[PDB]
This record gives sequence, C-alpha cells and structure tokens, in this order.
Amino acid sequence: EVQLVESGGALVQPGRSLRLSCAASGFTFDDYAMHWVRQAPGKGLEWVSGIDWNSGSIGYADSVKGRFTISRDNAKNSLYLQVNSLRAEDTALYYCVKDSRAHYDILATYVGFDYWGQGTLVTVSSASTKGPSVFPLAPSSKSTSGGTAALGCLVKDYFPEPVTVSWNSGALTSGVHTFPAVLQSSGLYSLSSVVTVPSSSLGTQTYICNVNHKPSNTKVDKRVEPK
Amino acid sequence: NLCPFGEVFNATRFASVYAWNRKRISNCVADYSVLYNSASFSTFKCYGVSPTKLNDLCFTNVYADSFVIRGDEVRQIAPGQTGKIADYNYKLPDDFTGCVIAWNSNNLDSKVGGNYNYLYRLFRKSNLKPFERDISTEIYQAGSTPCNGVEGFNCYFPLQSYGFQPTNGVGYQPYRVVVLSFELLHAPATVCGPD
Amino acid sequence: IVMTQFPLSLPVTPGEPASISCRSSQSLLHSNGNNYLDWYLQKPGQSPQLLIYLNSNRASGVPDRFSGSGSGTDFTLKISRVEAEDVGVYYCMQALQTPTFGQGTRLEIKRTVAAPSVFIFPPSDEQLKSGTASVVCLLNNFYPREAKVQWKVDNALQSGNSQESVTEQDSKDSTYSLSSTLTLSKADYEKHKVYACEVTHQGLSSPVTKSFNRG
Ligand SMILES: *[C@@H]1O[C@H](CO[C@@H]2O[C@@H](C)[C@@H](O)[C@@H](O)[C@@H]2O)[C@@H](O[C@@H]2O[C@H](CO)[C@@H](O)[C@H](O)[C@H]2NC(C)=O)[C@H](O)[C@H]1NC(C)=O
Repeated sequence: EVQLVESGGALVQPGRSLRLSCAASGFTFDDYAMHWVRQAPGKGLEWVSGIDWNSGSIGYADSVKGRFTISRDNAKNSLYLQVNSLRAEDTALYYCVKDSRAHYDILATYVGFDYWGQGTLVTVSSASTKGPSVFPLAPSSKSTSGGTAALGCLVKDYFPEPVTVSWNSGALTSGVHTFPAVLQSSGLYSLSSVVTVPSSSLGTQTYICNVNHKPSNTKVDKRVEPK
Repeated sequence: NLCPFGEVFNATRFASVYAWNRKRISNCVADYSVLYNSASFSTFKCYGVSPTKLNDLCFTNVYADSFVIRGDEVRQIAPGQTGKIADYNYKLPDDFTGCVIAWNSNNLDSKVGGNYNYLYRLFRKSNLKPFERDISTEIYQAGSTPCNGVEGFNCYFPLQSYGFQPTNGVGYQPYRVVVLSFELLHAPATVCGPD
Repeated sequence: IVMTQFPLSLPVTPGEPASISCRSSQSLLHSNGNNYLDWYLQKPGQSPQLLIYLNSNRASGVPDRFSGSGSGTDFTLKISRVEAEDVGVYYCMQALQTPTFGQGTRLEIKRTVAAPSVFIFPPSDEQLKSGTASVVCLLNNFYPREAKVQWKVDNALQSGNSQESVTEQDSKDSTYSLSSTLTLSKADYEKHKVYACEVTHQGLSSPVTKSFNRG
C-alpha cells in the first residue's frame, strides 16, 4: 500500500529553520515526481514546491522562493523540504504529495496527484512548549440521559497544537467525540474528549483516556471514575 | 527544417523489440513540447536531462529507437534494469541521456485470434551490450549436447512470438515505445530547439 | 491562475444530487483537448485525496456517483446520490500551470432534526486544587448545527467566560456535538452555588436546563 509518512514539523521561533522529511513506501519512488502542498489551519490549500524524479527540474511557489529548498534521496525513498527564515504564515500542515508523472512540469502521463500524506504540523511562534494537564469529566446523575451516560477527559493548558486522545487504549471508539482544540486568551490550547456509554456499565467497566502530547513527551492515562 | 519525429512516432508499422529500428536525426530543429505535452503517451520519463530544458539545448545527434513490447515490460526500458527485454533485446547504459516514451497500441497491434508477428529474444548466452541489436536466429544450446543448428530437445529457437489478443489485460497488451537519445559530441551541435 | 468555487457551503439532503461550481481566470483547455482541472475531497480529519483528474476521470475506488464536467473557464462536479460518507470539503485544482487551488466547498448533509442530549460536568477536585474551575456543558448528536447555549450562575446569565467547540459532521450519523466550557477561578467558583446550563435548539420544544449545586 502507498504510504507517505511526514515528520520534522515542530514549534520553531520566527526566523529559524526546520528540516521536513517524508518517508515513502508502497510504490517505485524512483518513478515519480514529488510535491509539498501545505494548508494553514482552517484555511485553503497552497502548493509549495515540486521536484522531478531525478531532481532534474525544481519548482517553488513565489511566497517561498529563496527560503525553502526541496530535495530527495531516491536511495532512501525519502523527500525533504528545508524551511528557512521562518515567518508566522508558514504555520501550516505540510503534506507530502505523490505525483503521477516522472516530471512535475510536463502534461503527459498526468492522472492527478495520486496519494497525499497525512501531513506534519509546523508552528512558528515565540511561545514555548507546555505539556497538558488531564482532568476527569466524571459521570454522575447530571450526566445521564435515560440509559446512556456521558463521561470524558479535559485536556488543558498546552501550547503546541498536536494532541491525541484514545479511549481504553483504542478499544473504545463508538460514541467518542474528541473536540477541536480552542486557543484560550492565555495563548494556550484546551479540549475535551467525551464518550457516551450505557448507564449500567458505570461501576462495571473501567474507562481510561490516553492523552498524548508528543511535543512535550507527555503520555497520560487517566482513569475516569463515577461520582 | 523540422526534425522528422512524425515518421517515427506515427510510423504505420513498428518493429519487433529484438530487431529494433533506429532513426538517426541531425541537421534540424524540433519543439519537444509537442511530445511531453502529448495526451496520448502513457509513459514519459527522461534521464540525464530535463524535458522542459530540451527546447534550449543543442546536440550533435539524436537517435530515435522504436519497437513494440508488452505492457509489463515497459518498466524494463530503463538504465540498470534486469529482465528478458533489458538483457536479451534492448539495453540502456547507466549514463544514458534521453527519454523513454510509451503508449498503448491495442487498437493496432492486436488481432482477433491473436497477432503473432511481434517477436522477442527469450534465450541468449550473454547479456546484451548497451544499444546492441542482435538478430541471429542461431539455435540456443541449453544442454551439454551440440545442437549443430537443428531445433530439438534442449535446442531452442531463440525467438518467441507475442500473443496479442484484444481481450488480454492491459499488461499483456501491446505498447509502442520510442527511446530518444541525445548525443553531445566534441563536434558542432546541429540538432536544437526553437528560439 | 485563480480558482474560485461558488457554493462555499452546500447543504444537501441524502439521496438528492449535489452540484459544485468552479470558475477559473484562464482557460484550462489545452491543445491536446484535455481540461487540466482536478477535484480533491478532504474528508473530516484527513488530508485531501484525489477524486477526479482531467475533468472527467475517476481515481481508483471513486464510486460511479461522482462525475465531472466543464471546459475552459467553467467546470462543475456533480454527485448523483449524496451519502453520509460524502461529508467533507471539495477542492478545485488546475494542473495546466503550477498548482492553484480553489477555496473549498463544505458539503453538509441535510439530516432530519435531532434533539441534543445535554450533559453537565462539574470541575474535578484535582483541578480546583490548582486554582482553576472548568464547568463543561455537552450537547451530543444534534441536527442542525444552530444551538444557543447560555450559562446561568445563581440565575445570572454569564457572558465572556465561556468557549464553545463543535465537531465536524459525522460520516454516519450526519450529526454534530458541541462543548461549552466555563472557566472561573477557584475563588469565583466557590462564591456561588447553582451552576446551570440552558440549551435552545430547533428540535427542542422547550429549553433543556442541566444544573447542579457545589456539593
Ligand atoms: C501524429 O499524428 C497526430 C495526428 O495527426 C492527424 O492525423 C494524421 C493521420 C495526419 O493526417 C495529420 O496531418 C493529422 O493532423 C499529430 O497530431 C496533430 O498534429 C498537428 C500538427 O500541428 C496538429 O495541428 C493537430 O492538432 C494534432 N492533432 C492531434 C489529434 O494530435 C501528431 O503531431 C503526430 N505526431 C508527431 C510526433 O508529429
């Protein structure tokens, strides 16, 4: 299966650099051109840069010319994007995007951009990284609606946006709603992950939410008990 | 004077891969964009040069090699490649500078009941040298017994026919392939793009 | 080249076709007769994926319900039978030059009205030990997205101390969920007793209130 795994996105001060990388598998890397397409949070899509199968021809968007540098290592099935002299508008998810042509600037053999990576998040801020605090949203009389009951986890006060929440180590997925983060006035993020379960299950089933904030190396397993 | 790329690409009949056709091109001008922006090419890959730069370069000679192979074998028309076609029929060197153009030719080179006119070499003692064209029908000795030019047990006719029926999968379908090679010698350069 | 999509959000009832427009500044018709325009679908929580290439061709796995049309500076994507999985943003892109995209079109599924399930969570005790109090109000699986959630502390409407978060439309339920979070200091929390979360919605005949006392 085609798989384009991006990495390198991080919190970086304005003016500094980062090296985005993209490990490719499931197709002959030597055969196709490669592109970087980014997306600002809540905004549209923007093409950044593209490189031929053999680095023979290279393209850059006007907003990034002179600052960004694309490269590829066809032996390591890998693509690179050096972002330098960074500004706030570079804050975006950066998608590795497989081309159908061997060459990015010819019209023959084009059948669209075959596969897109899941992206790596680059945040340009002078704020510092902060790990989150996980608090129970405990089930109670006030959080039941008939036979269905609600519980969850409050993830609060963390600046770098990437955050993951899973329930019972991925074994509980139905009725789970991880909410979009909200930037508080303090400049920090916060969210909640709620689950809906049958009432009879409280006091029989143990519910544990697994919060992961990779920027701060914080992994929390929080047991949500009823009161 | 325009370069006669028409008579190569749009040739009415194509050669077998073992006996591939070479057109030597010199003393003309070409607009390679007519190729790399064609909507009919299914494979278009260039080595050692960028196809968009071709319109600004000059070359001592250009060589257009054309033949027919299977779809599963177009990936063998590349440098450093292994397989029956790459090893016994058509080899490209590692320093190859040119393009490889392929397109599906099912509507032409396959007939009802089968088009058995396109051949390929299945047995050979040694691998081909790059740009070598071997057309011997010499009986291949696959045993310790001399064949003395007589087909038989462990004595194989070296050439195999292609089974091109219109009902085969796109892989086993026929593809016409053109390989452009861009030669830059230490003599005046005479093939160029426009201005 | 500038791509512009007319319907920025398209609400469409299940089973009923949908249609999206795409104008461009230059003609995407080329000498070889092709229109170099693509369609890309970005489903909730995922990167965009190829839907249509070269105006009228489906990528691998794309159902027969998706079709593309147009020529020059005017194109249209059409779905025959919209499904709940079709939720997402549909993007234009041109391949004639370096890739330009359109501002996307959000596809909303016009579902039957669904009242929300209202839940309220008091702050954890270990949160108050840190000097902060978060009171969460949860609205679960409602249609449509328009809800009016107000806090009422000792029967006093609160404003400016709450933040709302809503999920994207579900790919099976076609529903939304909303989280209204009230943040106070431990001092301001202990100054009051009754914490109430009222909710108004189209599927609710009356406003549903979830309240509790501290203790
Ligand atoms: C290969 O042929 C195509 C098609 O040419 C047409 O059909 C032939 C039988 C012959 O009668 C041609 O004169 C016809 O035009 C060529 O494509 C055409 O090229 C001309 C050249 O400018 C252009 O005006 C047409 O619009 C093109 N039409 C199509 C459908 O492509 C093609 O150029 C030929 N290949 C090469 C390498 O020259």
